[PDB]
Amino acid sequence: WYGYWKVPKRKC
Amino acid sequence: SEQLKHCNGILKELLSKKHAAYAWPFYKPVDASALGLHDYHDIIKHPMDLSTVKRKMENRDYRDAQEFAADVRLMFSNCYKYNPPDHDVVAMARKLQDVFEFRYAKMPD
Ligand SMILES: [N]
Repeated sequence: WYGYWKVPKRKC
Repeated sequence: SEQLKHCNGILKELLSKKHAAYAWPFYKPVDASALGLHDYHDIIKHPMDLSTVKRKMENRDYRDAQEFAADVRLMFSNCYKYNPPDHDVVAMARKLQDVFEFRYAKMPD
């Protein structure tokens, strides 16, 4: 939701 | 055609700042290598994304609204196929597809 992944696809 | 103008309007909305918090993973083709998704193209045989839908709309590649809708739903189906349902991208896909389906259902006669 903030425009990037913390972990791709899995975690915003 | 009138129906394709409605489709273009939906597409504009899907790409607009209003929905950017959850639409952005769909703006460009999935870059599987960059995201570390090295099985993506073994699982997804027909990638689709909003920039491709935009290019096809601009080049008048869609013969009718049904062809446009099939690409948009293919995009979402690929996301549901590749990603487990509890992953955040799926929650984002569902929110964006809600926007799509409710407006697509208003297709002028
Ligand atoms: N996240």
